[PDB]
Amino acid sequence: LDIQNFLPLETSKFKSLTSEYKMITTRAFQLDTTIEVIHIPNFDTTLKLTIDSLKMIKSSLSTFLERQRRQFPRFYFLGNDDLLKIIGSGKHHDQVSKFMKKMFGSIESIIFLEDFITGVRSVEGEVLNLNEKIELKDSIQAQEWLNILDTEIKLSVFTQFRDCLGQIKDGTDIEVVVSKYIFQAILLSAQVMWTELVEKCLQTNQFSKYWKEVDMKIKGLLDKLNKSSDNVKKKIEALLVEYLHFNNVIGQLKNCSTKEEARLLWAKVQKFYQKNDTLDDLNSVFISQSGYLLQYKFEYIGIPERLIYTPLLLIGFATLTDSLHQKYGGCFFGPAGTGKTETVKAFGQNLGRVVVVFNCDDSFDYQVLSRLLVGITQIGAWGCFDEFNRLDEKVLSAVSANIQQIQNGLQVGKSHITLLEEETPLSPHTAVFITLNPGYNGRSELPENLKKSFREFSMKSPQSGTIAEMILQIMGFEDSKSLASKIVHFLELLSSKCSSMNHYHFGLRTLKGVLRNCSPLISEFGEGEKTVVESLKRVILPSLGDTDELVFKDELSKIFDSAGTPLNSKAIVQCLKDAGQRSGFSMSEEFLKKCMQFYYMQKTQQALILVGKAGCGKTATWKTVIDAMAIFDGHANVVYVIDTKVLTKESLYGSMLKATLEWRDGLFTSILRRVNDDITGTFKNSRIWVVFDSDLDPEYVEAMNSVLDDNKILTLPNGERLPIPPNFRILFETDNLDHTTPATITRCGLLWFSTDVCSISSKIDHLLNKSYEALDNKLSMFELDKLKDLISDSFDMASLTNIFTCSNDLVHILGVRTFNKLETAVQLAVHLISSYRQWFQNLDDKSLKDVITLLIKRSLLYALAGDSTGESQRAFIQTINTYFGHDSQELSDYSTIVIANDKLSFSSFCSEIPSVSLEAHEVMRPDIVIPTIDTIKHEKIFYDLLNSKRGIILCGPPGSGKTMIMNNALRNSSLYDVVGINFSKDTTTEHILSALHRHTNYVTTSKGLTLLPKSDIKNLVLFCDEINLP
Amino acid sequence: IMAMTMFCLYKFDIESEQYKEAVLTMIGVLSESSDGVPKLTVDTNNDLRYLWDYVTTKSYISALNWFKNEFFVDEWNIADVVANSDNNYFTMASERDVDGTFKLIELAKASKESLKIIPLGSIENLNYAQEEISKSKIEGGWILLQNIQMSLSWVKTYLHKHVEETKAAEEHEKFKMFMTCHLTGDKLPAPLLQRTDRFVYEDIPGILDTVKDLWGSQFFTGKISGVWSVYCTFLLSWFHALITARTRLVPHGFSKKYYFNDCDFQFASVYLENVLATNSTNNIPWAQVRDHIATIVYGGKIDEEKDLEVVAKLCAHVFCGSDNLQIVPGVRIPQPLLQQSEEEERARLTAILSNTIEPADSLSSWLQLPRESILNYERLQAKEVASSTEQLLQEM
Ligand SMILES: Nc1ncnc2c1ncn2[C@@H]1O[C@H](COP(=O)(O)OP(=O)(O)NP(=O)(O)O)[C@@H](O)[C@H]1O
Ligand SMILES: Nc1ncnc2c1ncn2[C@@H]1O[C@H](COP(=O)(O)OP(=O)(O)OP(=O)(O)O)[C@@H](O)[C@H]1O
Ligand SMILES: [Mg+2]
Repeated sequence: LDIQNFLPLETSKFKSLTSEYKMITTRAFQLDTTIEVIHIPNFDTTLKLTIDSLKMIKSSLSTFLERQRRQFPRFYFLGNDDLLKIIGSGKHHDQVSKFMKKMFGSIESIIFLEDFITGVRSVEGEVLNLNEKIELKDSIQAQEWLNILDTEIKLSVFTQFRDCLGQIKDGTDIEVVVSKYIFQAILLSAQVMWTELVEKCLQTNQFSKYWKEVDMKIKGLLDKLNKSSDNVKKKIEALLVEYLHFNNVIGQLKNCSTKEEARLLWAKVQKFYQKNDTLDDLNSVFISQSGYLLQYKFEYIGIPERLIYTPLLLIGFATLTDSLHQKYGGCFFGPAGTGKTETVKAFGQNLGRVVVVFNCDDSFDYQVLSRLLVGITQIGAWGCFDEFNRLDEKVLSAVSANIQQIQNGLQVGKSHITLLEEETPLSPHTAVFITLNPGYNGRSELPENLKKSFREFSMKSPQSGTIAEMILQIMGFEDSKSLASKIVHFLELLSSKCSSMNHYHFGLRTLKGVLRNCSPLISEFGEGEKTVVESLKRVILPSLGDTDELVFKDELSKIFDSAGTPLNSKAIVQCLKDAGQRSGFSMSEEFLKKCMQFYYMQKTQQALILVGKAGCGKTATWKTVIDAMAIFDGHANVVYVIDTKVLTKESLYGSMLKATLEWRDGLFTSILRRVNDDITGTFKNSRIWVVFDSDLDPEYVEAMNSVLDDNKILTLPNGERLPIPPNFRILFETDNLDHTTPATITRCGLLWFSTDVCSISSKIDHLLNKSYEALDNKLSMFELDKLKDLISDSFDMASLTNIFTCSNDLVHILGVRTFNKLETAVQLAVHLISSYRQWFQNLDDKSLKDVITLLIKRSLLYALAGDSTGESQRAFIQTINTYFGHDSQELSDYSTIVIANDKLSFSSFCSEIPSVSLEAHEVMRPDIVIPTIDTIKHEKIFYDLLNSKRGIILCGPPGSGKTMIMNNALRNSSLYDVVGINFSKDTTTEHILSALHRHTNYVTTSKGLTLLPKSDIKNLVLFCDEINLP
Repeated sequence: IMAMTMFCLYKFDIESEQYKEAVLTMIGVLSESSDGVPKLTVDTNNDLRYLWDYVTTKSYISALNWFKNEFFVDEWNIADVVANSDNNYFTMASERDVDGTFKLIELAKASKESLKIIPLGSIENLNYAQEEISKSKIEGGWILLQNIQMSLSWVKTYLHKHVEETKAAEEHEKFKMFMTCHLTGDKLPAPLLQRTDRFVYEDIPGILDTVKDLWGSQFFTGKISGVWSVYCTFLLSWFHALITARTRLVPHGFSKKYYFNDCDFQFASVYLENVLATNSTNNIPWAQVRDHIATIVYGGKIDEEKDLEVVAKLCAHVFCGSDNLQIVPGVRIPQPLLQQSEEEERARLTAILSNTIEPADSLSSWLQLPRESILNYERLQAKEVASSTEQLLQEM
C-alpha cells in the first residue's frame, strides 16, 4: 500500500493493464490449443501495446529512484530492492536502521525516543549521541530526515572533539575523558594535543619531561583496561595503539644527534593541526606530513581495530598523501598479507573517513559497482579496489575506463564528469585506491590508461623488530626494548644457523605467535625475558628436528639466559606415567618429551599439528596426554578421530545440493552441533577433541581457516558462522606437510616427531601385552600364565637386535620399515604359540622350548623377510639360526611341526603333499589348484596371518598365483568367506561398500551401536585386487 | 640477430667449408657455447681475419655490428622509410624509455608539414579523435595517435574496422596516419598490424642531451618560485637524466628494468616547490628532500632492497652539496650567487650545459658505476644475439 501510495499515476496504469491481460490469458487458455491463439483478435496489437506501457512504468520507477538517490547519495550504496523497503517502511522509521549498516559502514542501528532520534550505535558497539535529537513526523520523507542525520552525526563528532580537546588542554587525566567521549573524538583530541605538546618540545628539547609524562598515561591506560567493561575495553585498546605511537616518536626524538635530525623525523610523521583562526568548523582540522596537508573530514568511524604503527605504515600514509596532493590515485601492489587495503582503510580513518572497499571479482556484479562509483563521486568518499587485479577482461576494461573518468575529472577538476552514459557531478573530495596482489606471472599491473592517473607503491612486510617492541609494551613491558631486539636477533639467527627445512618459519608471524603464546605464560611467571624464553621453547622447539634442536638451545642461551627450573615438573609427569602404564606404553626420553611438548601446547593452542614418519607414536602421544589430563584436571575428553581425506569437502564440512539448494550438515559441522546447539549432557565440564588422521591439504583447511583464525567460528559455504568453545580442540596427525601453506602452519601449534618415540624392545613389550589381553577373553588364566612365561624365556632382545639389523641388509618388495614390521611378528608369534596350547600341557620341558623357538623363528622370518625374494628368505633363515642359540631348533625353507590324527604325538617333519586327480571336463575350472611344495607353503602362512587377524598384502608379478593361493585357502575353510573387489585407476570408496552390502547385514546392537557384521554368522574376507591401482 | 643469421644464410652456401667452421667457431666465442681460435690461412680470408680481431680484443658491440656492415646496405631512417613507403598508415613501437612522438614532429616539419598530435585519453579524446581522423584524410594533413595501446578496447571496434574500410584513404588526399605502440605492453590486433607499416624507434639520447632536453621545457612554466628554486629544478633535471641513464644498463646497474617518467620528475619538482615554499632559503633543508625523493617519489616503484639503496646513493650525491657539487667529473655546479637574479641564473645554468662535452666513457665516468661493469653488459647482449642466431639456423 505504501509503494502505490507514493506512486499514484504508476499503480493506476499498472492495474488498468492488469485487467486487460487477465482477460487475454483466460480467453486464450480456454481455447485449448496454443496454435488456436493466432486466430484470436488483437493479440499481437494488445501485447505490443501492453509491453510498451509496462516498460513505461518500470522506466518511471527508475526515474523516481534515481531522483530519490540523487537527493540522499547514500542510497547509491543501497540499490533498488533495499531502497524500496526504506520508502515502504517509512511509516515504521525504525526499520531503516538495518540498511544504515550498509550506507555508512561504521554504524549498525539507529537510536530513537521514537518521535526523536537520540543517536546511533556503531557496528563495533559504540554509542554516539547527537547534539540535537532529530524530530520525526508522518509527512517526512526518508530522504529529508536522513540527510539531517548525516549532517548532525558529523557535527556531533566535532562537538565531542572540541569538548574533549579543550578538557585535556585543561590538564585532565586521560582515564577521565575515556568514560565520557566517543573514541573517534578522544583519538583526534589526543593527536592534536600530542602534536602541539611535541611541536613545542622540538624548540625547547624538553623531551624527557614529556616522555615519562606520556609513558605514565600508557601505564595508566593499561591498568584501567584490565578492570574495564568490554565496550570501553575496545576503546582503551584502540587508544593504546595510538599512545604507543606518540611515545615512540618522542623517544625517537629524544635520541636524535641534532635538531635537523629531529626535524627530519618529525617531517615524516603525520602531524594533526587545528585552525584557531577560522569558521566552518568541520573544516577546522587539518593534517601535515612531508610538507603536505590534508583536511580532516568529520565522518564517524566508530571504534575500528587500529593498525599498529610501523615506520613502514607511515611511509604508506606518506605515499598516499603524496599522490592525493597532486590529485592522483593511490595504488599499492605487493604480496597478499601485506595489508595494503588495511593501510588504505587506516589512512582514511586517520583523516576521518570510512573508505569503501570493493572486493573485486568475488563474483561481484559490474552493475552494483557502477552504482557504487556514482555514489562515491557524489558523496565525495574514498573507494578502494581490494585486489583489483582479479577482474575479468571485459569487466576490467569497463571498470578501468570509468575510473579514468573519475581520476581525470579530479586532476582537471571538471565540475561534472560523464561516466555510465550520464552527466553526474564530481565532488573533489573523491579518490580511488587500487590494491594489486601479484599474479602467477609476477607483480600485477595497472591498465595503461591508469598508469598516468595513479601512483604505484611496493608494499613490503614490516621489519619485525618494531612490531615486537610494541606488543611487548602492551602486555606489561618490563624491558620491552631489550626483548624485542633480542627475540628478533635470535629468530634471525636461527634462520641463518638452522638447516633449511620445509616447515621452518622464523619470520614475524612466528614471533607474533611467540608473543601470543606469551600472555597466559606471563600469568604463570613474569612480564620478563624469562617468560619470553619459555614461550620460545614452547613454540620454536616442538617443531625443530634433532640437529636444529641444539642450534636453538645453543643460540637461545647464547643470546639470553633466564632460568634454572620448571614448575609443573612432578605434577603432569606422574599423571603421564600413570596414563601410559595403563595404555601399555613405555616412558622413554623421547616419548616423555613429545608428550610434554604437546601438553604445554594444548594449553595455549586450539589447533595442533603432529608430523612424523608412519609409526612415530603420534596417536600414542596425544592419546596418552589427553588421557593424563582426565587424571590431573578431572575433566572428561570426547574424541572424534576423522580421516580427513576419506570424505569429500561436502561430506565433511557441509554440502549444499545443486538445485533445491538444501542445507544438510556433513560430518565436521555436525559433531560441533552436539557441543554448541544442544549441550544436553555434560559438555561444559568435558574436553572435545576433533582429530584428523589423514593427509592434510589446502582445499580442506581453507574451508575451515576461520576456526584457525583469531575468530574461533566456522563459516558455512552458505548461511552461517558457528562459534567454537575453548573445549573444542582440533588436532592434525600426518606424515608430511609439503602440501600445506606456511599460513596454515603458523595459525596452529606444530609438533614435529623427529624419530620414533620408543625403543624396539619397548614396542614389542607393549605389543605382547596388548596381544595377551585379547587372549584372556578366549584362554584360561592357568593356560595364559604359562604361555606368557614361555614367550619371555624363548626370545630375548639381544638375539633379535642383530636379526632386525640384518633385515635392512636385504631387498624388500613393497617396502615397509623394520619398526612397522614388529606388530606382524608379535601377533603371529603369540598366535602360533596359542595354537599348540593343549600340547603344552603334557609335553617335555626341553621339547616344549623347541616348539616355541621354531615358531618364533618362523614368525620372525615372514615378518622381516616375508616380502623378500625367498632366494633372500632362505638367506635370512640361516641369519636367524645364526643369531639365535646354535643348538636351538634350526629353521629350514620348508620346516614344519606335525601332530597325529588319532593320538597325541610330537615330531617335526616337512614337505608332504597331496596329489590331485581330475577328469578332462574338470581341467579348467575357476578354482583349481595342483598342490605344490609352494602351494601348501604359502597357503599355510597366508592362513596363519588371518588367524592373527593382521591384514595381508600379497605382492608379486601377474599370474604368480597370489589370487589362487588366497582363494583356494579360503574357498576350502568353513571359518572365512570371500568377497572379491577388483580395483582400477579410478575406483570409489562406495564401490567397496556396494560390494559389501550384498554380503553384509547392519544390526543396531547396544554393544557397538551401529555395526556392520557379515550377513551370516562366520568371518568375512574382502579380497581387494589391484590395490596399488587407484 | 637478423644480421648474423642472414650473413650465415648467404656465406655458408657461398664460401668454403673452412670458412663455415671458422665463423661458427667465432659465433661460439661471443656466445658461451665454446671459446676457440678459427682456421688461419695467410691472405686466404681478410674480412674474417678482421672480425676475429674484434672478438679477441674483447670488444663486443663492434663485432656485432660487423655482420650489419658486411651487407653493404644503407640503413634506412624513419623518414626514408616513410617516403619510400606506399601506405597511409604506420605503427611505430618503442621501449618505454623513449617516445618517437617528438621525432615525428621534426619528421613532418622537414618535409610535407601537416602535423597533428592526437592523444587518446578519455572518452572526449577518443570522441574528438574519431572526428579528426575522418576529416584529416579529406584535408590531407598528417595525423598521430599517441600511445594507442591504452585506449585499445576502442581500437578493435572503431579503428580496426575504420582503417580496414578506408580503401578510400587510397583515394583520399596525400595523408599519413601514425600510431605509437609500446613493445613491452598489450598486444595490438595482428590483422590491423600486418596491414600497416611498422617501425621501432630505437633512438636513445645521451645523459647531457637528456639533461638539456629536460631543462629546455622548464623555462616555459613562468615564475611562481624563488631564484633559488631554478637551481633545484636544475639539480633534478640532472638527477632524472642520471637514473634514466642507469635504467637501460641492467643487470649491472639496476637489478630490473624500471621505468621513470615525466610524472616522476613532476611529483619530485612539486615536492621541491613545496619545500622551498614552506622553509627558509638557508641551504640545510636538504636532508628530508633526499628521503622523500629517494623513497616515495622515485623509490615508490622500487621493490628490491638492492635498488632502493641505489636511488638513495644517487640522492646522496645529486642533492646534498655545499658550494660545489661536481655532478659529473667534468662539471661542477655552484650554489646560487649573492647577485640573486632568476633570469641570470637560468642563463648561467644553461651555460654550464653548453660548456660541457659528454665524454667517451660516459656510462662509467658519469654514472658512478665501474667500467668493468659496462664491458660485462656489452658481453651479455653479445651472448644474446650470438645464441639466438645459432638457435635459428639449427631450427631450419
Ligand atoms: N599351483 C598351480 N597349479 C596350477 N596352475 C597354477 C598354479 N599356480 C598358478 N597357476 C596358473 O597361474 C595363473 C595365476 O593367475 P592368477 O592367480 O589369476 O593371477 P595372480 O598371479 O594371482 N596375479 P594378480 O591376481 O593380478 O594379483 C593361473 O591362470 C593358473 O593357471
Ligand atoms: N612407548 C612405547 N612402547 C611400545 N610401543 C610403542 C610405544 N609408543 C608407540 N609404540 C608403538 O607404535 C604404535 C603407535 O601407533 P601410532 O598410530 O601412534 O603411529 P603413527 O606414527 O601415528 O602412524 P600414522 O602416522 O599412520 O598415524 C603402536 O602400535 C605401538 O605398538
Ligand atoms: Mg596413527
